[PDB]
Amino acid sequence: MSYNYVVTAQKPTAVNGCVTGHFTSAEDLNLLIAKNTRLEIYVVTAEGLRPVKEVGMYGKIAVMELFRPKGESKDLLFILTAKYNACILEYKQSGESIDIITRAHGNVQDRIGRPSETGIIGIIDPECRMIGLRLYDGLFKVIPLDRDNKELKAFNIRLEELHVIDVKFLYGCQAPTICFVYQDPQGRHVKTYEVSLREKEFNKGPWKQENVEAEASMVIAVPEPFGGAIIIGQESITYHNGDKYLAIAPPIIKQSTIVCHNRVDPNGSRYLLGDMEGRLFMLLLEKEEVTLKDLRVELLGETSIAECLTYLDNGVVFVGSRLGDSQLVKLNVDSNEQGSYVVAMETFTNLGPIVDMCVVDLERQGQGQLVTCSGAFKEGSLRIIRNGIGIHEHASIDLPGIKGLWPLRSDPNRETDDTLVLSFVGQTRVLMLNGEEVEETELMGFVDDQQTFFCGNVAHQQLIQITSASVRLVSQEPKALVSEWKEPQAKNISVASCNSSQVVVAVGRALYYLQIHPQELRQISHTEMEHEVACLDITPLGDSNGLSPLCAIGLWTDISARILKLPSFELLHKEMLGGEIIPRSILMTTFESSHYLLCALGDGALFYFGLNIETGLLSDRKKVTLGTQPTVLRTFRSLSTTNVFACSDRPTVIYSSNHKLVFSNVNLKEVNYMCPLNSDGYPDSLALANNSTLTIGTIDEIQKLHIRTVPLYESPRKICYQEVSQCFGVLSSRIEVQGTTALRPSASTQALSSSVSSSKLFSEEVEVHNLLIIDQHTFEVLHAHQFLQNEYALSLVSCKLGKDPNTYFIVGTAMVYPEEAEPKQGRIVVFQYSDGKLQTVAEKEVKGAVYSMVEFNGKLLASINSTVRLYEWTTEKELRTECNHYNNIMALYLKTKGDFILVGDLMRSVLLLAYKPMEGNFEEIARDFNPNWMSAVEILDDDNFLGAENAFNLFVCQKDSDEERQHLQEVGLFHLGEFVNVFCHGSLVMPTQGSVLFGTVNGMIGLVTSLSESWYNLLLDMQNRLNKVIKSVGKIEHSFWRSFHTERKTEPATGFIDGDLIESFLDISRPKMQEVVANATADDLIKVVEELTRIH
Amino acid sequence: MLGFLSARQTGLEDPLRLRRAESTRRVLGLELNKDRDVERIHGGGINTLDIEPVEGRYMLSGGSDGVIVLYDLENSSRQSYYTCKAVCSIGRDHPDVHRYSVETVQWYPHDTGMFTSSSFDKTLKVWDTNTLQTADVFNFEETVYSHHMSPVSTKHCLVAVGTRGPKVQLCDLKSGSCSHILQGHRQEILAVSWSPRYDYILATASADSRVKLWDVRRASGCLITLDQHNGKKSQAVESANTAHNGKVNGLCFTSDGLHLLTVGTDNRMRLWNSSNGENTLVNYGKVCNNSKKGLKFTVSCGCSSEFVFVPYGSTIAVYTVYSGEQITMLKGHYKTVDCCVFQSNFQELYSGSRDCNILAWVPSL
Amino acid sequence: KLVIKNFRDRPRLPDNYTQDTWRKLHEAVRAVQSSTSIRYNLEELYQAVENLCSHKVSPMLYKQLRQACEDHVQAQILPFREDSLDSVLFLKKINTCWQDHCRQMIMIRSIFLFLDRTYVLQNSTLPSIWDMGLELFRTHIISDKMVQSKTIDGILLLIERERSGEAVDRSLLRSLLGMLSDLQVYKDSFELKFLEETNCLYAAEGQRLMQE
Repeated sequence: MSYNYVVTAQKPTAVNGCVTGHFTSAEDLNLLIAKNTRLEIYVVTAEGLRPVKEVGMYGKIAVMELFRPKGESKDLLFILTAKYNACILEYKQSGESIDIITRAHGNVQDRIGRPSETGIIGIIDPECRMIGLRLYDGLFKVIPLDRDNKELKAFNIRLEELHVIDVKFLYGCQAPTICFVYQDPQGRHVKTYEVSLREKEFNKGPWKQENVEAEASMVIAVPEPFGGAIIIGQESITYHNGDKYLAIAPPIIKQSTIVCHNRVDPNGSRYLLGDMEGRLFMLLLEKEEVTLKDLRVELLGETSIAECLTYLDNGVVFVGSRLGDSQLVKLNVDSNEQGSYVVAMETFTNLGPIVDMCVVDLERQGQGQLVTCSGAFKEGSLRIIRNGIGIHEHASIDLPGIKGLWPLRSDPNRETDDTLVLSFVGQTRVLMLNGEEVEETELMGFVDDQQTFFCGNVAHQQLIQITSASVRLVSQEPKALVSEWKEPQAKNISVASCNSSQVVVAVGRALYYLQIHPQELRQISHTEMEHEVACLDITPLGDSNGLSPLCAIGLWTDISARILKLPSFELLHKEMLGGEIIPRSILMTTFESSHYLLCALGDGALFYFGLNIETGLLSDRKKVTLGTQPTVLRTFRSLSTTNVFACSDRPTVIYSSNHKLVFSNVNLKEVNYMCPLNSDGYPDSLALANNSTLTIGTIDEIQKLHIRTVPLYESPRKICYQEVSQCFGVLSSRIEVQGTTALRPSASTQALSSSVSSSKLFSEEVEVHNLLIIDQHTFEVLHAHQFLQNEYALSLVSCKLGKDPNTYFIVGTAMVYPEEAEPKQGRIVVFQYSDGKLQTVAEKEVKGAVYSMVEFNGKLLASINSTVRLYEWTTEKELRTECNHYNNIMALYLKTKGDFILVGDLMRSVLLLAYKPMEGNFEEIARDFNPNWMSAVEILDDDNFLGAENAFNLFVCQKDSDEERQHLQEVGLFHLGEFVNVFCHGSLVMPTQGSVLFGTVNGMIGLVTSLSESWYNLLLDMQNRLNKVIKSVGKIEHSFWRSFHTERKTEPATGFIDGDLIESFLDISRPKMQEVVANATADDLIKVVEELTRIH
Repeated sequence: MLGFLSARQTGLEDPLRLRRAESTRRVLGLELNKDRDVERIHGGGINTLDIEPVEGRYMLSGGSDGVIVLYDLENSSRQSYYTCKAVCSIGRDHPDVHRYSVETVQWYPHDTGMFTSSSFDKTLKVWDTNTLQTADVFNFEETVYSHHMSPVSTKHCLVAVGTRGPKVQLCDLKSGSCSHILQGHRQEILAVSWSPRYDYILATASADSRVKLWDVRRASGCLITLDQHNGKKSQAVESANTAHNGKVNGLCFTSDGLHLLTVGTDNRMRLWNSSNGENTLVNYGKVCNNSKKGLKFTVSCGCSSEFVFVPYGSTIAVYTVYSGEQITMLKGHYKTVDCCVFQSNFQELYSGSRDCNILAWVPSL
Repeated sequence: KLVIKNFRDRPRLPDNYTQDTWRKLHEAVRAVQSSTSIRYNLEELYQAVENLCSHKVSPMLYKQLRQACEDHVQAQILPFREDSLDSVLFLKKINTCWQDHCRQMIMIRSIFLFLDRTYVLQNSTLPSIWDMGLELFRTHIISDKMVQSKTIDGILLLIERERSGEAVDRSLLRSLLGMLSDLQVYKDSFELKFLEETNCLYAAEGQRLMQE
């Protein structure tokens, strides 16, 4: 039995359903958004949205609709998980606590039945007597509501029509009336029935059936004043009421099929409609006193590819998009000079359908940095995910040569820091923060013409400045000097570390410990340290009133960290750091009441010892390497806690999570210095400084994913990183209509250089594929190479083959024609990129489509339609066959480790194809004989082959241990809940052996890792206990939610640990933690789950 | 088909769309395979086949000579071409072999460990897949054309057994009691079948041209008595409501369980509604059959449009259930075909004939 | 990214800072090489290196460091070019001439730690100040044929004494064979000769002892 850990790095960001209504309370206006499993409730304030809750339903939310029964003060909510769990959620706020109480829950799955073609359609009676579901073809499951169903005891009502396109409840009928569009061999026919609960069977419809357009694909139940139902289609919008019939065929909507509708007015005088192309129409109903006069369709403008849109108020229409960004637009009453009444107000970042992604160590760090090809036809774009404590840079400044930053309360009355003190080589400049406006002032008392080692507010309403010549004390008002301690023999000061009431300066070998007193710097003591002092700090600790009884020092010759008691400079403890590299910045700080002495060597290595404040005994000597350049440890406060910022070439934050320090990268190229700048214009900021610029921006309270976006305006398909050329290879695929012309300026049409593939091998709207070359710094498409007419580039891999040194972009294409069903003619082009040019190095016509390709020990391993032939790169530079393999249905996915090959068949689901080099022929080591339709497949270890089938599941094939050894054993089973598009080894962080990121179609980026059996058993026990403790949103048993589910098979999840469920252990109060750990102590398990959380 | 792959990839179409469209494409391209074989072991014809419900791996077959082979359809070899080797077999040397033709072999539902069979020796034996020993044997007073176990019932384990007497027998594989009988037919009962949807709805076809659905819980006759003209030629039920003009010798509920396909010796199929017994007037053309016992046939699962594979003389006919069109006519046999069974997992069809062969049809490309 | 510019930019940071400051280190480098106590103090010198790295003079500063070490190692070859010494004493002479270069070149690294790790580490073409030291020592001292000859013939001649049962300075051998390995000439220059000579002796000993 294998053991694995599945955790969700990025929560899904595709909006498959969104409703509006008074859910939180009567006067509210909520905007619920049904991301794949997340249920992000919102409130529509006068501006934007105010998120109020985000509950993860244990289900793929397939139907969402708000209904208000009789007697309910606020709208309930009905949710139908795609596994057919139905729950009537109700919002209930109790002060701070927000709980989505489940009024009634139940399962509405029929044991046997064809899942309907169009998908689950769940509708509610407008008067709220029943909830009509159409799950399986032929049946129409009705849920009563007049009775109080605490289990949703639905009852099937048989349907005589087997292919129902869309069904809606009509408005203003004394009996609940459905009005659906079904297809029978004579065409499509609207029809109506009168549902009747007492009879549990339909009756004759209020207005008999009628013929509808050949592609009438939607229904819109207009409200009470008109009644009847509108029926949209490809080219017509027929309004029906039984005796009225007003049908129009507008010319604009012919271009692209309409897919989503919504009602603007409560009387349904105006309707919104969005189509696949992304347009946003507006259907207007004209009334007569009432009846309906005429229909008009107006093109409001353009938005994201609208899957589901709602009207909130004041033209604020939320265009929820599965493919693009979930926009939020304003409907101007008048044109925007472009004929578009729509102006995009906001935008919600959405990692759309992740077609494929590659992990790259861009910027040459130790940090993984995903690059996903999210999006679709018009919203195709590259997302660059890189987690961290990013810098929301508020204000960037050009100031080369900065060499130190400090904040100053230049006004004693003011609480926040109104002045920032830079310090350049051999001088000093003072910067005044007056709002976001920032001007340089002159602080009288601060010598401008010397470098500064420290300057800050101290006790008794006074500043201080420690130049390279003299410690200076400045009266904060009227800003003139009061005391100037100088080295008695007039030598330059080499080090200095001040605090609220103590100053210690190390001149060469000798120290001088000054105590600040009102308008008096009193040199209390001094000493002559043996070897030249390197760095030191006197940061206060414990609860002393700014009186630190310790002064940690680091010395040059005998590399060592010490702790000298003050004021006597008694050597309480000495510690030999070792090595040939001196300490450079030594810091004393507190972390959740656990003291530390972080000493950083000059080579980048960092030490942290557990300091005993009273006795100064360093224990728990630990070492961590954070960079290469010398480090500078500066403290700073974030959200009522003090962290440490390790300025280097790899700026690293140090904070203590649960009494264990965490060293987190900061998403910045470089940070030489820093200072916590809490200004009026930038409250609670960090004035990060580098070689050329000065930056300000609040640091992430908690680290998070940061998503750049490079729009292409054409759907990408595959991606590969060619390190030597420093560029990505992206297979865009734009749409052309007619010759042929582009419908919009895409990246392939906006490239610096382009070229059309002139190939002699082979001699509405079409797709004109390309192979973009994207610079990996500017993300500007360097070269856009267009493929032949009617050619689809399915595969792309960057590798160097054979023995030659050149690295090649290799694309496996496949000619497509409408007449055939499976492609016949393809080719494997071998491109080379050089000097801003993309040359065709080779070409190899094949006898089928080239689905997936993977370099195999320097030998290309294509996959023509149902065969896996291992080409060879001949010294003549033309691919030459070596050996084929034909025993497949269709080999779509290939992954390699060493010499083994894992082939993801279309439906036979695996084939551990192994290459015997001594013989030169493939040998099927094993296969799994289940009919698991694959989506993407990946290899973890020698005997762990992860696979992701199309029913939203995961499984792990384990090579077992006679002929039964040829059977791959499925040991792990887990209902992920997303359609996995791509796997790729890697991670996003610099306990769990292995790490396999994987995208999805909803934007989720999970992360699969292996586990030791001991932690597997421990975490499985934890998972069961948490299930017993935590209460889910819909009372959906977690064991059921993760049960490996397919239409023909259903098994409990095994060999997989739900990462999110374990991580929820962090966010449950202590008494329920004790419950969960009723039988090992709670803190130990908090530590364990933290070690798990570290991976993603 | 790359269009479907891209559509699934970008989440446009549900994965269900590609799955069902590809299954339909494969079934439309169905053809005999010389890249696969099933070993010849039956002395006489093959009367029945039943791929196991779960995992679709093993496969029984009731030879007309009383031998119950138990194949293994998984290509355990390494070559593209292979033959489905017969794992076990209830040979004539077996002490408890069936003395005469075995005409129904069915796996015990929800449990592949056991399987059942019945023969003209007036016996129904409950076989243990592992040790191949009769767990229970029920001896009837008359032959047994066909029997069927509920593929959906987790509650009961009754076994409708259509003997050549006029009375349907219900045998209980739990504590033995064949006492329960369903009276109301007038002649032999050539084909019975439980409802895949409802636990207790049993549809029994007879040789007097009547198809009746029985609620076996009810002990006062049948719910419905199917009638060709939907009551147009209304006549009280004493000599009326005949679902065919000759013997009706085959039943097969559609996969959803919403419709009861019947084929009879008058050379017609009829897709009857399974809830009220109203013929839906699907034409199907003229289907040729002349067998004088249970004609087996099955209906595809997991395809866009449900197909039905009916033995048609010496050929398998592939009709579309809900439109009646004739997709094609699989043509590879040398005698009349007695039973074809659909392998839902991979859209493969195994059709035992009277010429001792079991031809495995598979899709092309 | 609200860029801000509302400043007055009066000053000029360096007066004549790079030329004078290097001459400060140049004496410090000169003083360190000759083992004379440093009149100036390391923190001023280190922070001086820091500032010179701000002005982007790291390349020129790197070169001018080379002339300092280049012109001292060469000053040490000439005493070894006098052949008034036997083999054993010579090895201690060169070995000390290597141990000092390690002690010194560590010190020159400590002062120049910033330059070594900021500028040089990124410039993968250039070698660190440490490997810089070995390169200077290898080519300008050990690569000397006369020193290499009388050195490897030194170490070899002691091992032959050691093989014949004598007691030799193992520590001295360890440093030299450490010295050659660090300079990487151990394999090419000494390993072949040692294996060659060792083959001879035991081959002679083998046939000699067989009949005895």
